[PDB]
Amino acid sequence: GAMDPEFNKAIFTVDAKTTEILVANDKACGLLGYSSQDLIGQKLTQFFLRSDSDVVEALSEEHMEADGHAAVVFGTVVDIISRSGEKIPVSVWMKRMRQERRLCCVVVLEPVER
Repeated sequence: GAMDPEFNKAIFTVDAKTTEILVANDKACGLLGYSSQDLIGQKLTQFFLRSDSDVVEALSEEHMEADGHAAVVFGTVVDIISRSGEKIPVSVWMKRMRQERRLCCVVVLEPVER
């Protein structure tokens, strides 16, 4: 409890095909305000930079979406928003690291200067 992996490691495990957050730990959940049983079935992006459109866009081709844009991005230090709304800038990095037998997309949110 003096680093990050146990301090407040925002770990969101999802599928790479359609996403859908499989489960989340007591750290990541703490970051926003969900949990493996409170955010499951939905998409992490729903609780990041605009829960209306941006979520459905960033979940597509990913990256800038338009290559060289700042409209919808979810794989870099961006400004996210929690269920309660905090619009706090954090670092986001999505990558397929698997977890069982399917390419599992993982996202780790790290508070800036925190």
